[PDB]
Amino acid sequence: DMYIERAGDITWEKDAEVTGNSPRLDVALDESGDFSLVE
Amino acid sequence: GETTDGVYRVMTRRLLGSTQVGVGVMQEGVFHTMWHVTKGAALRSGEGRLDPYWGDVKQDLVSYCGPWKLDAAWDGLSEVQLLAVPPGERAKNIQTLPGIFKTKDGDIGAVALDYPAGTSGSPILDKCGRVIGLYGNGVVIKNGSYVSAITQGKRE
Ligand SMILES: CS(=O)(=O)c1ccc(N2CCNCC2)cc1NC(=O)c1cccc2ncccc12
Repeated sequence: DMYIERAGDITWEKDAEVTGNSPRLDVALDESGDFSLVE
Repeated sequence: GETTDGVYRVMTRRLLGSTQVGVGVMQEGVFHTMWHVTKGAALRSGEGRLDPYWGDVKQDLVSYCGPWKLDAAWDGLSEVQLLAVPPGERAKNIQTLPGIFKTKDGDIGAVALDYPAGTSGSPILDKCGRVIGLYGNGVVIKNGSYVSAITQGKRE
């Protein structure tokens, strides 16, 4: 049996840590909800 | 059960100790997570029970106790925050400029951040604190890095 526990409020926090890039990716979405890269 | 708005861990004791299988969002009395986290099973909150209400294996989403409530969208321009809730670690905001998933059915925002699988369902927010979608469905790229869609449901 799965259970839930509260972890936090949902807020924008000023001066978070800033990272990650912004790729433009060609993708396909199958009937099982699996994304894949098209090339 | 606890029906306070905010971000929750999803746990199981079906394995060794207590294992975090994913995350979700309580809003307007409805619990929102990714389908792959629960596989549509019922959830406990205290001695409260949450029954699935709506799900879609292809969207990889599910709601508990009522219909999908989350209707904000990425603007396609502005940074967003992944409010990451990793296993055994505090909630942590990570600010990023989404890329794009290009599909035959249209363009979807996507975040290039790499967190444990048990982070599945952590919310992505805009500058006003609105949930624009849920992290933890996407793709491994040429680099062996992970990129997740910004997965959002439809509000009726
Ligand atoms: C391993 S899992 O239990 O999290 C999982 C199970 C199932 C699925 N499904 C399969 C079929 N329906 C659509 C999607 C996705 C997932 N997520 C991931 O595998 C993952 C989530 C976050 C980050 C990552 N980073 C790298 C690789 C992978 C990930």
